[PDB]
Amino acid sequence: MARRMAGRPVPKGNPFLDMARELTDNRALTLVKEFTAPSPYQQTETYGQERIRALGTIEAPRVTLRAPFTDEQFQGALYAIYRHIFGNTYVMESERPTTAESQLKDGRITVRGFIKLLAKSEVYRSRFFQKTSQNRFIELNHKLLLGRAPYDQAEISAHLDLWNTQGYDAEIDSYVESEEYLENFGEDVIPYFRGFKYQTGQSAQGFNRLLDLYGGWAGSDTDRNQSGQVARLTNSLVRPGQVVEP
Amino acid sequence: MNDVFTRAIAQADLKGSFLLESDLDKLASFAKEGVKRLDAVAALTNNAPAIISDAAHKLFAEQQELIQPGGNAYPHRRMAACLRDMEIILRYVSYALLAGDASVLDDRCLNGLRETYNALGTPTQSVARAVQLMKDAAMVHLKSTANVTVGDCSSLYSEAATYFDKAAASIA
Amino acid sequence: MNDVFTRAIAQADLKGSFLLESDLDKLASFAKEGVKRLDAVAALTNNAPAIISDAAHKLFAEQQELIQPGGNAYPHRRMAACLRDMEIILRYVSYALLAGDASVLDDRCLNGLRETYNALGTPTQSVARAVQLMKDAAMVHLKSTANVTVGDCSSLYSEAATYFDKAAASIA
Amino acid sequence: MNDVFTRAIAQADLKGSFLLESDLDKLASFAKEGVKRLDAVAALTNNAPAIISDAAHKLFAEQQELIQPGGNAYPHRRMAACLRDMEIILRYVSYALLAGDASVLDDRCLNGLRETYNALGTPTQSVARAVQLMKDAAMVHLKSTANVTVGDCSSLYSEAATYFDKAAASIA
Amino acid sequence: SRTVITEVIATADSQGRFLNSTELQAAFGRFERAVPAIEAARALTKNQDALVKGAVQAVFKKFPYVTQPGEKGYGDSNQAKCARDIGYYLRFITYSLVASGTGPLDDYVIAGLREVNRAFNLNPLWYIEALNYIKGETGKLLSGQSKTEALLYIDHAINALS
Amino acid sequence: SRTVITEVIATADSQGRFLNSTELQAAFGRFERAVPAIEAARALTKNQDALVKGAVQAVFKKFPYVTQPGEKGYGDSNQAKCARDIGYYLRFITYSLVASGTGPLDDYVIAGLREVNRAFNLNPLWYIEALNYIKGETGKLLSGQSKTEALLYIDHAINALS
Ligand SMILES: CCC1=C(C)/C(=C/C2=NC(=C\c3[nH]c(/C=C4/NC(=O)[C@H](C)[C@H]4CC)c(C)c3CCC(=O)O)/C(CCC(=O)O)=C2C)NC1=O
Ligand SMILES: CCC1=C(C)/C(=C/C2=NC(=C\c3[nH]c(/C=C4\NC(=O)[C@H](C)[C@H]4CC)c(C)c3CCC(=O)O)/C(CCC(=O)O)=C2C)NC1=O
Ligand SMILES: CCC1=C(C)/C(=C/C2=NC(=C\c3[nH]c(/C=C4\NC(=O)[C@H](C)[C@H]4CC)c(C)c3CCC(=O)O)/C(CCC(=O)O)=C2C)NC1=O
Ligand SMILES: CCC1=C(C)/C(=C/C2=NC(=C\c3[nH]c(/C=C4\NC(=O)[C@H](C)[C@H]4CC)c(C)c3CCC(=O)O)/C(CCC(=O)O)=C2C)NC1=O
Ligand SMILES: CCC1=C(C)/C(=C/C2=NC(=C\c3[nH]c(/C=C4\NC(=O)[C@H](C)[C@H]4CC)c(C)c3CCC(=O)O)/C(CCC(=O)O)=C2C)NC1=O
Ligand SMILES: CCC1=C(C)/C(=C/C2=NC(=C\c3[nH]c(/C=C4\NC(=O)[C@H](C)[C@H]4CC)c(C)c3CCC(=O)O)/C(CCC(=O)O)=C2C)NC1=O
Ligand SMILES: CCC1=C(C)/C(=C/C2=NC(=C\c3[nH]c(/C=C4\NC(=O)[C@H](C)[C@H]4CC)c(C)c3CCC(=O)O)/C(CCC(=O)O)=C2C)NC1=O
Ligand SMILES: CCC1=C(C)/C(=C/C2=NC(=C\c3[nH]c(/C=C4\NC(=O)[C@H](C)[C@H]4CC)c(C)c3CCC(=O)O)/C(CCC(=O)O)=C2C)NC1=O
Ligand SMILES: CCC1=C(C)/C(=C/C2=NC(=C\c3[nH]c(/C=C4\NC(=O)[C@H](C)[C@H]4CC)c(C)c3CCC(=O)O)/C(CCC(=O)O)=C2C)NC1=O
Ligand SMILES: CCC1=C(C)/C(=C/C2=NC(=C\c3[nH]c(/C=C4\NC(=O)[C@H](C)[C@H]4CC)c(C)c3CCC(=O)O)/C(CCC(=O)O)=C2C)NC1=O
Ligand SMILES: CCC1=C(C)/C(=C/C2=NC(=C\c3[nH]c(/C=C4\NC(=O)[C@H](C)[C@H]4CC)c(C)c3CCC(=O)O)/C(CCC(=O)O)=C2C)NC1=O
Repeated sequence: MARRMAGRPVPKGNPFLDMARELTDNRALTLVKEFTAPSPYQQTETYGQERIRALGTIEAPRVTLRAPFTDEQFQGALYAIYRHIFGNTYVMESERPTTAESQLKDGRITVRGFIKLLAKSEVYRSRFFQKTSQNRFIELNHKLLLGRAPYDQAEISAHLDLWNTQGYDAEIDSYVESEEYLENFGEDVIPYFRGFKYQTGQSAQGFNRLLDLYGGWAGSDTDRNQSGQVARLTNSLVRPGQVVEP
Repeated sequence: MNDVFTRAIAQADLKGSFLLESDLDKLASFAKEGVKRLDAVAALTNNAPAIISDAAHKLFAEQQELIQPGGNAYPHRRMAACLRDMEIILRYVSYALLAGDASVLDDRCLNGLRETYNALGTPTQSVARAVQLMKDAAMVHLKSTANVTVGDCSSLYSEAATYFDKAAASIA
Repeated sequence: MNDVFTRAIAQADLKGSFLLESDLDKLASFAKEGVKRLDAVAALTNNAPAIISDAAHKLFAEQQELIQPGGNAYPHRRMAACLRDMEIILRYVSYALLAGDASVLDDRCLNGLRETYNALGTPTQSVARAVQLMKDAAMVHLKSTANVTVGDCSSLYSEAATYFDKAAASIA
Repeated sequence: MNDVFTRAIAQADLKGSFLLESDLDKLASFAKEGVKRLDAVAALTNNAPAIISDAAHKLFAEQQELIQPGGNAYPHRRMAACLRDMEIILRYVSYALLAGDASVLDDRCLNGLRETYNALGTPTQSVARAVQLMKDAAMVHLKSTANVTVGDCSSLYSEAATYFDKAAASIA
Repeated sequence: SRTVITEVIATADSQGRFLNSTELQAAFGRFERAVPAIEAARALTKNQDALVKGAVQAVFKKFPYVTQPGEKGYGDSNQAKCARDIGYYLRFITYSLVASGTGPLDDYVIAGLREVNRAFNLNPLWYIEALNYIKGETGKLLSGQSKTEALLYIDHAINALS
Repeated sequence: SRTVITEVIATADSQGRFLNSTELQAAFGRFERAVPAIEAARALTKNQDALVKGAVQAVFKKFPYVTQPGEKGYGDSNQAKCARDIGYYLRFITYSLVASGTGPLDDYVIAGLREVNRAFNLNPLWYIEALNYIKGETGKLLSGQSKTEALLYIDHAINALS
């Protein structure tokens, strides 16, 4: 009697009963377990950053130098500037410009002016300009002074024409005095590798080009290589997608 | 980048000849029907957050695997990166729609996204799926004859579909 | 970069779970051995010039060819490179000893160092020998019980030694 | 920048002597009671947004013209900047409280803030009243013995009050 | 991440110097305090389910309209997804207790929190109330200094949301 | 402010040369679209009270809980400042209509929107649905080019809120 009170008989043999049980019995808890299970391909928070070489560069803090800097803010600023601007190249104590540092310490020139002077120094020339073609010089200028790889061939054409017509000093001033440098860094911020994140207006290829230019936290833009500091992006810039074999 | 006019000009220049009557007529027709193109681009720009929201909802319902911990779009930052990528691709498709040529799309936007996503480890196939989801969610807004003069815009629907499909096929 | 805590946390997040009881025990034990590790770091950092100079003396007495004209340490410039490379490696090994996790080495110190030394013509075998020599010279300073309370630290000696061998094998 | 310890060190250096045992006693007393100072500054940091929202509500309740068109904080952007300013100065007051010295606040900004607000047309006495309101809102949370160990902290109240008072006066 | 150890190592590396005594003092303090923070982490991990469920219920109580049909909170999936989100937050609070710094919180939750919440119409006030409830209950669970460290991290997350 | 001719002047002053043909004709298009712009601004202007009251009541209708006591929406002063807020949005939409550019909008409301909203816990949904009500009303008040152009600024502010 009690069994029949339950309801009218349902025909036996439904193939959907296994799905009915899953849908019915605590769908919320099963849903939570489904949600919080691990994914098939395990990726940590910094998986992309470590598959790229530049994990540590992104994690690196931004450095700023305002007017009433006491001592070690200045000492750290100098090391950060010399490490980034000179492309992680070794700078011996003889080559270090003491007068520019004195001007910076007094505050006559901002950090941006000091960067400009370093770019016009003899170390910057002797390493990046005098030993490389103009393409490599433009790429190094972009990567160091602006923190990003070149976006297209128009940049190379414009900068090569500007150099040939107005000199190295004007070539460098076009970088530092540009609106882009003042937007991203401004006067008081040491430049950093900002191309690893998406930069407003960048090309699809800029990230890949900066990857080509980076070469690890250890690696540097010496010109002491057996190759002799040749350019890296000669064919990537003018023919972005395609590959050719002569 | 090029619009349609600049592309026709470049081809006429490579042939070293003036613009023919036929090409002038095609460009005049494009100009006369460019008003509907403006409306289509306005539809894309006014409803961008809605398109992204629909695409992301349907993608992560379709693929619980991404948002799921350990997956790609999990850590609550990579999710914002995903939404930003949807933003960028939709923006570039809108640019290519206004221009009339896919030059902005395949030049500024998607030359290296294949290898960028392979380097960052993201699954490009899910990105292409997301792009075509954006296509579907955008067509309903593009067709919407609400508050807009009724006409025929089959060519514009085809153009927008082709641009979204080009983006998906390139990134895939 | 990752210490042992962040390493365990990353694994736990990958599993999409909290930290197991055993893992909490391990991390509490690690933090209990914190003062031993701090003295080891102090021994490395305080005696850094001594370790570097001793290792340099032994290295160049071993390989007299490096300092010959035409060798890869000849002028003062690349000899300063010698000393400063060794300083950086000791720095990063002390870092990894403090953090307990060798991640700082792999991320920063040894990131592109193979490619650098292969492009520069630097004999990587000599750099590996220099780092192993640095190991042998720094174990003396870690084992120095003067001015510290005595206590067994074989785990810390093994940790520093394996970091030095990691650096060597990643260079060699 | 300076704190109480470095202030004492600098004055001793200026007189050129070794540190006096009396000044050593004051510095030891400061270090003993500095645990209370940590609770104070942690209260400030934790309650910061509530404190600044309280300050804004009280100001715009007592003062009206800053709302209406033509008022200094009228446009939505300008009052966003107003909130930014008040939270910034609260942050610097937290710095001063932690350090025990006013230098890091005064020498950093207060020399030029007065003239900046004068040139900008910002009513400075209103900014001082905002500082006073935010000071009382902070005092509400700083007298709060709840959820912490119980003790006497009137001297820390006096120091926080004098920091806020000095900032308000220097803006004026 | 951003622990005490990792922040120390990064700031020393940026300046290109070894670790002098100040960073070792900070590391010593961190190692000394690891015990209370790990105690708080184990207490939170023990009372995991209760905290999650109470937080969800508190959110519903302060936000009744969210339970109305045809709306964001209604639905078994959205209940489960609320539970999942609060579980994520509590997980990362325990992570920050263990790492003795707001490393995991900043890395996972806070980084990009604002625009993803905007792009999903998730009111931050819901999670603010959930974290307020977790703070209230961990007041009961934890006594002494583990309480202080926990409350620091919950309050940091609350500040990030607010 | 950044209006069409203002964009022309600003972009040209960056380079040495004067205003060449393209920006002259862009200013042209702006001028011959000004007449619809100004008359649609008049149409949207003649209805301050009706539009603001209707949008206020629509917001209260879709979100009835704010009108309940203990919520930030409850209060005669709160309703009055709701009215002034919607009047502000309306006047700045009118400004943008006259200026043929979103200049006044981005200057007054968009600039520093989210910070203020989080400061006073105001919800962008309230204002976005009020703007949707204005969408509806302008659907009748305006015809053709006037209607489309005004709807552009209205839903641009809508996107800004979202
Ligand atoms: C430049 C243009 C401009 C905008 C956009 C603006 C928005 C705005 N609304 C505010 C207050 C407010 N406004 C509201 C109204 C909200 N609650 C109601 O129910 C509605 C749903 C909703 C309005 C649509 C409320 C509740 C407050 C909180 C202040 C209080 O507690 O009395 C405030 C803080 C100070 C004040 O006005 O009292 C701003 C800045 N103010 C401006 O000057
Ligand atoms: C102008 C054209 C252009 C685009 C579009 C572009 C995309 C781009 N995506 C990136 C990362 C990313 N992109 C995504 C999104 C993908 N992964 C998920 O599976 C989603 C399904 C999918 C989105 C549809 C994610 C999750 C990351 C983070 C990868 C990581 O951190 O490991 C990055 C690295 C910078 C950053 O993380 O913010 C870029 C530059 N770059 C460009 O120059
Ligand atoms: C462009 C050429 C140039 C000049 C003219 C120059 C002077 C000069 N001396 C300075 C500091 C100083 N200069 C001196 C030297 C003077 N004080 C003592 O009485 C000495 C007897 C006397 C030496 C003639 C001292 C002691 C300081 C340190 C002041 C301080 O740190 O507060 C500073 C500020 C920080 C610095 O640059 O180191 C400048 C600019 N520096 C330059 O690069
Ligand atoms: C400082 C060392 C250095 C030099 C000199 C150099 C040459 C150089 N020639 C270029 C293009 C060019 N080069 C040439 C010249 C050739 N094509 C003609 O048929 C002639 C037969 C022939 C000249 C006798 C032309 C016509 C272009 C333009 C191609 C273009 O703009 O795409 C470019 C790239 C775009 C540009 O600069 O405008 C470079 C960089 N690169 C360097 O790093
Ligand atoms: C600044 C922003 C702006 C835009 C975008 C704009 C577009 C625009 N659309 C127009 C009418 C129109 N708009 C459309 C397009 C629509 N009809 C179809 O059914 C589709 C549903 C839809 C496009 C997908 C069509 C077909 C016309 C009539 C012209 C024709 O016969 O093709 C007109 C002529 C007069 C008018 O109705 O306003 C303009 C100027 N005007 C502007 O000031
Ligand atoms: C090509 C440029 C160049 C120079 C100039 C140069 C000098 C030089 N001499 C050195 C060693 C040395 N040099 C000396 C010479 C000093 N003690 C003597 O009694 C004199 C008082 C004095 C010489 C005037 C000594 C004793 C050492 C061994 C130091 C040691 O191993 O502890 C070293 C360290 C590495 C080595 O040679 O073992 C250098 C770099 N090396 C170079 O590659
Ligand atoms: C991640 C931190 C970091 C590391 C690890 C590092 C290693 C490093 N060593 C370098 C140069 C060098 N390093 C060495 C050192 C080795 N040669 C062997 O014979 C000796 C065993 C040993 C000498 C101490 C030498 C010889 C050079 C070549 C310098 C030159 O040729 O001008 C360079 C290239 C600098 C340049 O191009 O001027 C790097 C990047 N740099 C860094 O920023
Ligand atoms: C901020 C700078 C700083 C440091 C670095 C520091 C180290 C330090 N060493 C300690 C004891 C100790 N120190 C050591 C380490 C040494 N013992 C020898 O046997 C080993 C050769 C060597 C380690 C490789 C050991 C083993 C203990 C006792 C702990 C134990 O046995 O478990 C203690 C605990 C208090 C004590 O019992 O003396 C500290 C805090 N204190 C500081 O304020
Ligand atoms: C980090 C240290 C620092 C401080 C302290 C600082 C103050 C400061 N506040 C400013 C703007 C402002 N400041 C205020 C606030 C005032 N007006 C009223 O609302 C209130 C009575 C009162 C605040 C309680 C306002 C409304 C503006 C906007 C005026 C404008 O942008 O022209 C400006 C002009 C530049 C700008 O911020 O856009 C400065 C320099 N700047 C700094 O870099
Ligand atoms: C993780 C960061 C951190 C914090 C926050 C911290 C606070 C802290 N507060 C303490 C006690 C205390 N805390 C306070 C401060 C509070 N008492 C009330 O009466 C005042 C209203 C209020 C001041 C705002 C006082 C007065 C004591 C007692 C100190 C004594 O015994 O003299 C103690 C001693 C041990 C204990 O009580 O368990 C610590 C460590 N320590 C830390 O490492
Ligand atoms: C790494 C850490 C992490 C966090 C913090 C996180 C939060 C988070 N919750 C989400 C979904 C959601 N979250 C909520 C909010 C909850 N549901 C309601 O019951 C409550 C009222 C409320 C909490 C109190 C809702 C309703 C959704 C569904 C959104 C939708 O699909 O439309 C989403 C969108 C992804 C998806 O569609 O599944 C994120 C990113 N995700 C993460 O990976």
